[PDB]
Amino acid sequence: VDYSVWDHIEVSDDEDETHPNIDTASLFRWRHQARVERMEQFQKEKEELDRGCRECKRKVAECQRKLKELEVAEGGKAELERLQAEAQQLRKEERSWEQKLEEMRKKEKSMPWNVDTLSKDGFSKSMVNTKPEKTEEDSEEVREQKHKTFVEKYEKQIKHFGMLRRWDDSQKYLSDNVHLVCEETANYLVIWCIDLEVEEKCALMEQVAHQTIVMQFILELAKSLKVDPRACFRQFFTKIKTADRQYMEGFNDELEAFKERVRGRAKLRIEKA
Amino acid sequence: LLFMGYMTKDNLAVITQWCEGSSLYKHLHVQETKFQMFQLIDIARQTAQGMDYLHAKNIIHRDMKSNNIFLHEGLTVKIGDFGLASVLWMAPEVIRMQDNNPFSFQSDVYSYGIVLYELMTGELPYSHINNRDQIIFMVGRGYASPDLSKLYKNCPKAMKRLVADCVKKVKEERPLFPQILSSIELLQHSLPK
Amino acid sequence: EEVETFAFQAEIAQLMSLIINTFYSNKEIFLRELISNASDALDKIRYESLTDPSKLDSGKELKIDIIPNPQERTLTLVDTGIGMTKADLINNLGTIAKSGTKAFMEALQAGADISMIGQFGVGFYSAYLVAEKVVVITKHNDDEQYAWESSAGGSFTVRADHGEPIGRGTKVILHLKEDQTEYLEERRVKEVVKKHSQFIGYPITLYLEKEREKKKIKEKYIDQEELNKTKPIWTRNPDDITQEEYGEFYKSLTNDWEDHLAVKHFSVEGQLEFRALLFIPRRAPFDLFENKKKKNNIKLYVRRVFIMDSCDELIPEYLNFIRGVVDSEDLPLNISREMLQQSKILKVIRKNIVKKCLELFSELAEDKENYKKFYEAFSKNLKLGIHEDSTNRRRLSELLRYHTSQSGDEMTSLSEYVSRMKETQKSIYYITGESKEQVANSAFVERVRKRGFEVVYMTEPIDEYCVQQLKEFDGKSLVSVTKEGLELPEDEEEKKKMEESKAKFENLCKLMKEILDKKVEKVTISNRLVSSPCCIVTSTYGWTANMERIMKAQALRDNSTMGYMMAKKHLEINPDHPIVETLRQKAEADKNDKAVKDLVVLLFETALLSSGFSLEDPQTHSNRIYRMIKLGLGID
Amino acid sequence: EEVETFAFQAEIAQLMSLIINTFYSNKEIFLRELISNASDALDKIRYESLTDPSKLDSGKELKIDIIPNPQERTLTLVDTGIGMTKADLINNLGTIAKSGTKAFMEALQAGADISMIGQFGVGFYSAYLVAEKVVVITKHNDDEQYAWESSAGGSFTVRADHGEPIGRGTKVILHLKEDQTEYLEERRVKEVVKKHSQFIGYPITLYLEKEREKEISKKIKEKYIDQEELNKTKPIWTRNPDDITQEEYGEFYKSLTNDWEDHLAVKHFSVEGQLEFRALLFIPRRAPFDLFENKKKKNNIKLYVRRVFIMDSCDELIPEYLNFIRGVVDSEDLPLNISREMLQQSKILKVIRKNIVKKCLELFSELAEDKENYKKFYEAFSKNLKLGIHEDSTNRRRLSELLRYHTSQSGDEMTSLSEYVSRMKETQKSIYYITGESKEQVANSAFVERVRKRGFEVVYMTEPIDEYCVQQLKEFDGKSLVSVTKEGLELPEDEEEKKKMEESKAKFENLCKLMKEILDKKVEKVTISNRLVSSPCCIVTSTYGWTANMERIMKAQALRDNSTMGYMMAKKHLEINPDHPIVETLRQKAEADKNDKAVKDLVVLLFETALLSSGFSLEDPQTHSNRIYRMIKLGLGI
Ligand SMILES: Nc1ncnc2c1ncn2[C@@H]1O[C@H](COP(=O)(O)OP(=O)(O)OP(=O)(O)O)[C@@H](O)[C@H]1O
Ligand SMILES: Nc1ncnc2c1ncn2[C@@H]1O[C@H](COP(=O)(O)OP(=O)(O)OP(=O)(O)O)[C@@H](O)[C@H]1O
Ligand SMILES: [Mg+2]
Ligand SMILES: [Mg+2]
Repeated sequence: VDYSVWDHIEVSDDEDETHPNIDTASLFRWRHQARVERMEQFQKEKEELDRGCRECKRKVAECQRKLKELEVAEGGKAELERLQAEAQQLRKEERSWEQKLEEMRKKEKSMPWNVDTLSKDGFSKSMVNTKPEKTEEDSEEVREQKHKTFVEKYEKQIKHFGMLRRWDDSQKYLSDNVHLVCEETANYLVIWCIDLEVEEKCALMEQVAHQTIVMQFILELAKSLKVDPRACFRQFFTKIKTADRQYMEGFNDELEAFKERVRGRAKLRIEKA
Repeated sequence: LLFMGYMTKDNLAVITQWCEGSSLYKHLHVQETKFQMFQLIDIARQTAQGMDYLHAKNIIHRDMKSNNIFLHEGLTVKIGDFGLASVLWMAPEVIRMQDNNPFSFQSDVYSYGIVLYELMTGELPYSHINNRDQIIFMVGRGYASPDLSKLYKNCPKAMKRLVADCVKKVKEERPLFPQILSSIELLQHSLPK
Repeated sequence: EEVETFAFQAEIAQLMSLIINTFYSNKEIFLRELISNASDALDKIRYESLTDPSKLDSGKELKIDIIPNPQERTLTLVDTGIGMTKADLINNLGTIAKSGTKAFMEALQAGADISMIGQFGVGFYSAYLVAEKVVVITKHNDDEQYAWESSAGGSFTVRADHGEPIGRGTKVILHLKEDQTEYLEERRVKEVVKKHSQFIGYPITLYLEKEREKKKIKEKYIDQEELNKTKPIWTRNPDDITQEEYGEFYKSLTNDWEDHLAVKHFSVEGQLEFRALLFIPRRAPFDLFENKKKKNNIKLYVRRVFIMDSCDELIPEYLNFIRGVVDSEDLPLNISREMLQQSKILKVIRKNIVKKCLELFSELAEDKENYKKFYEAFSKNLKLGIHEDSTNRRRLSELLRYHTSQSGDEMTSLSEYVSRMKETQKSIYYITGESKEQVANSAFVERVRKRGFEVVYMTEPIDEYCVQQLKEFDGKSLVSVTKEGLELPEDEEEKKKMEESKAKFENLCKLMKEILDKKVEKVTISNRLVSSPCCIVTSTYGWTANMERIMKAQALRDNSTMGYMMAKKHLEINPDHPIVETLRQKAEADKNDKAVKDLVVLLFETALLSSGFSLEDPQTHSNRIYRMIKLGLGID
Repeated sequence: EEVETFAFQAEIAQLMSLIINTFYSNKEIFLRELISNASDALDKIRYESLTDPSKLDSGKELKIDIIPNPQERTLTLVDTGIGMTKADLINNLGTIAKSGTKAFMEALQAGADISMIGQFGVGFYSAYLVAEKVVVITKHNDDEQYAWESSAGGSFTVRADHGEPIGRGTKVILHLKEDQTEYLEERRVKEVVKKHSQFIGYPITLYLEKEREKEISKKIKEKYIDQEELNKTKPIWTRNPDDITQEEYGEFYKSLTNDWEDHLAVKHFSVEGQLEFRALLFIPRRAPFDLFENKKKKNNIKLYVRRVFIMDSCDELIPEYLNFIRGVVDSEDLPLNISREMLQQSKILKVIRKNIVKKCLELFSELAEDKENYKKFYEAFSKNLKLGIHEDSTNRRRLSELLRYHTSQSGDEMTSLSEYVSRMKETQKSIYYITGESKEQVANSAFVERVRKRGFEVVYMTEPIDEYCVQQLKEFDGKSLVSVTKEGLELPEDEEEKKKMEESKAKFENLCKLMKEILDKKVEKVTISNRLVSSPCCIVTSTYGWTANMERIMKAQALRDNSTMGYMMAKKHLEINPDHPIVETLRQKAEADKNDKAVKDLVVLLFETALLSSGFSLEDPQTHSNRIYRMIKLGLGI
């Protein structure tokens, strides 16, 4: 509605106003060295005007007091007139002093902003985080409890992700279902596909196993690049989109090996039972 | 078997294309890299661009010097004052210190004229006194008349008049920089002559 | 002369078409505008309850409901705010560019405790970007329920709403058009709300029928309140916030769960006032420097509504790792409220953001382990800042930690180097190389390490650009040991021996210059080796061996000028080595011996190996080494 | 029911404040808007003169003038256009969001042969960005001249203007604020006109009293100079792309890009449909010194809508690998923002991008036929072509045919992969290539000796961008690019060479395993195959991973992650030549005694020299230097 206080800003190291024939590192220091000089000159100017105004106020007060004293005392009529003329001159000077004060007020109004006067620092607080690092791999304690909680709460999410086959659909879902990617979920997926192979459901067999292998590949990539698997899953689909035929060969070889391993496990379980 | 992965494609992307890598400084008048007038007219034009841009932003310099200039690889000159890298490059008003604030554009044009002289002749101005005591005498007296006799032959005559007017000792008759853009334009247009 | 004073009019039909068509380029901001209106209503009704709670006696809760409905193709946004009377329903919702929020804020000016998101008066009609016809059903505490309705045709109708009663507030019903039905999907609504209005101080709830009951019939409605679960933590005073709360906010900001390394909570007050909260990530992102990722690290907020994310004018490219939120109250905003009118306000903000970030780094440099982790993460960014940001180069250089000779396997700061540096020594001796071991045992550093002088290793390629601009530290200049003319404190005996050596070793030096006239541009004798016969240092002007390697390996470089700034190889020989003694003995007898030139060229090539250069083609060196090994073992 | 219909209204003061304050982010576009109004007026009067030239008797020239007046702090903008009557002055210039230009355009009615840059109706009020008071003095043909005047105070006056007469057109007097005085200087006026409205169809002449009057037989600096320089160049792209000659294209290119030499090739095209635009694309003769310096940002392609600047190229208008292309894209029907500094539908830029990319690639294809000019283009933009191969994936097939490479049967001239495929033998089923550091470093290299012995071609790729190009380029016509630096190299052989290699492997397996034990962790495995002729050893890289040059490139990138520097590197598979004297004379020294210090040193030295020849840097080169020095001392007698 009214932006008239933000239209005069003089930022020194302004990167977007640079001449390709001037050193930017040296252009940004010319601007600073002139800006601080303008501030110092204006500060001295307003300070000397303030002290001059104080001096003239004291002088006019003294002249008024002396005029009153001379008026009280008889015999100084000529001195009274002389002091009246002197006080008239002093009052003229006093009223002229505020002319320059209004002038510098207007000049301050026309003076552009800058980082020094736009804002004054408030209450800053820097405080460093100190938290334990590294994780532990265990088949008991919290890992089993987390496994049970994950399978109890996110069974539907696991089933829905396993029902999918499309790479783009998998990436979108896992973007909305980042929780599904972890080592405990990998163990649950492995035991679940083994249990399904016990139940002999070929469509669900391969449908679960392909995505299980995809997640295992993502986890291996995450272990390789030293970042958590829960966030880098998005890049594996884009990788396989432009991956070499050898990447597809390795992926399908892992598919075949997983098929054979889980089939052997299911056959052993059936024979034992 | 879990293979090895053959994953790759982590950060094999063409990451940010960086810059930098320059040719040299300006202190090459003692290296004697003097060439034909084309590469001198171009340098004068680019440095005049820089000085006029500085004057437009109302920035007072007074410290233009052969040390305070830098040439870049693309045949562009970056006239940025590189700190130290003094004598004989100042102005009579600056030396006198009568007002304790000699910051004026006439000093800039005088320094620019001196720079143009030492660039077009390839020799230091007033190259006849090498004494510290003697050099300050000319600026202290307020009357300093340099000589232009070591000019390189077969050069346009615009620079002669330009350096004659720039170093004149009248603060109200020295040529402004808008004059310098027209002068350098006719200078580059007079090259084939 | 006569003056015929008139008054400015407006063409209402064309004005409405301007607001609908040429006013908001992003069609999804309508939800942000409607939620901002709902927040304003709730702020009004909550501010009125301060003087008397009777104003709230129609429902205690102050909430925002989003109710998608794809059977009738409508999207209903329900709030329980202040509502508006018929007079207000006309004056505010019928007069374009008239704001009841602005009038309400300008009315008080004595108990100002609310920050109301609205001053223009055109935001509501942004609902016509996606809706063919909107119905506004409101109910103030002072009037009856009314049903505003318009199709943006130039007229609106106000009825008495003979239907279902609502206790208080407003109920904007957007009959979404055929094209814009995508805003009824749960994912799209969640995305828009999270992006634009996720720090609105009132619960924003999404209603949809997707939850199953025990396991079919999804008739029950998902009361998904978690659209605005994370409250803005930067509003609270820094003393009031615990590390855990900062960590939770950081996790919620990044859409990935991990604690942060350090936090910066500051504010500036004045004409430009804002609260910021900057976070250092625990680990650098795996795509931190990929230019294809654009920049979204720092988000600018005006009154807790998203305006714009990072741009090069808000945070420098070397600080693109550190993420946070900049929230301001008074910023001159575009009509679409997605950019500031004055763009250098962003630069003035950046001038404070960078200074506070550097202060955060400096305060982080007081526990050695935390800064060790931070440096392992972001030393590249620190050096990029030293190269690029010139105004902060002096402060940024004090954040550099380097491997060195006198420290071992722990990085040490250059200030500590200067502290330990001997009084006689007056330069920072650094060696730029390819690995920690390659420079630790190198020809150039032998004499310097033998005399006890500390040497700063610089392994990463980023260090070449770091020292391009870091020409001086603490007033003592950085001089490489790979450059020619390495100035070293010379004792009387050493300098006398050096003069005698160059008075003795001139004939073979001229021989070197003769045999190698194009490859080598100078052969001399210098005291920087102890146990190697020859190393090729580079002239004081140009590219070093490592710098030439780095710049030649750049994928996108103008190859025309590679020979423009190429190195000037200055092979030098160590007088005390037995090999050069034997070579001088053999050269004194004759200058044209085959063995002399063979050994000289092989020494030059093996010093090209040692000094970090690369040969024109290493096949010739391999072939000559194979001929020599054949001669040694005797197979012709 | 109880329905009750109202009419939409507006708060005029607030709406005017919105126009002045919250529409245009740059104050300098007031001049663009005023010049746009002048152009629209001139179009009006010209179009009306086409039918009845009797209304052009009140002046003939159609010309825009800017007259800065630093003395009175004003910037007049006169124009010999159409002017406005009192009714038009009251309505169009008094009613916000009402446009007389749109009304005139809607009255063209099957006979519209003109285009106008005014449709909203709020543009005129941008003049209060800089001007505190705007005094418009207009004169229509069939009405006396009136002096409109306002201060954006919610009111305006329309007097009779008994002052100096003008023939026609409008004189928009702006009384600039006390602080918006930078727009009186020639620098800012020229900058604004050049940036925004430099292609307006009428001569924009600027006036200033800075002329130095001739004095001879003093120093006079008070004389107006009519500088039409603001609009010297014409919008050539509005002409047919067939009636223009190359000299006109070159003059336009030199004027647009300030190049001291003309263009190299020009593509001038226009597409008609739902999205229409005329595009003029130039290939600069010499690439800029900072072509890929992205911190310099991008303004190569300029978007114009009806000859008025909209926005310079962003990331979505042209691909990063075509950033050398300079030109303009001009469209007649593009929905714009209220500020006219951006498009409303940002998805439109994608269709324009598709068309521009297709036409640029067609320009490259039609340029390639003239090899004389294609060499000049390629030696400057081969990096951009290879970056397009690396990044762009849908135009990779078309962009690969523009690649020129050095092969072993070409010499000093580059040849395309099609010429390769022409000269391949019947039994060859691959395109052999090598990535090195220089042309000579790979012309005579260990891996290429046997291949040239059999007379195959080898493409020499000696640029760092070439490894990026070829890790994406995986085929050509059906002949895959197979590096000679990688393991598993297969050449067309027969039974004889196969059995000879089998015999050599069976003979040297003991030497290979002994060498592997000697080089335990430094070589993954030691091989024997047909790659070498006159060299004893060369280390090749695993069939997928990082070649020697690729690892050398990626280890020297300034901003690279220092955590994946070991997970992709080469699996060095050393290879020995079972025919060279050196390795077989140490086969005897191997089978005579497996553990021998001489054999240890020889194997280590041979592997180190193979490391240096292939491209891998030594782990610690001082060790190699020290063993060279010891061997020199031993064979020299000291
Ligand atoms: N849910 C609501 N409850 C109460 N009043 C509302 C509600 N929604 C809109 N309004 C009224 O509508 C008026 C105008 O709406 P609009 O959003 O266009 O303006 P604004 O809030 O000032 O926004 P902006 O300045 O961002 O354009 C407001 O002043 C307010 O009184
Ligand atoms: N110099 C002029 N000559 C003739 N008519 C003019 C002139 N300046 C303004 N007008 C009239 O005033 C009307 C309103 O001015 P304004 O510039 O705001 O409108 P516009 O050009 O149609 O809109 P916009 O440029 O914002 O799309 C114009 O439509 C035009 O009819
Ligand atoms: Mg609002
Ligand atoms: Mg207009």
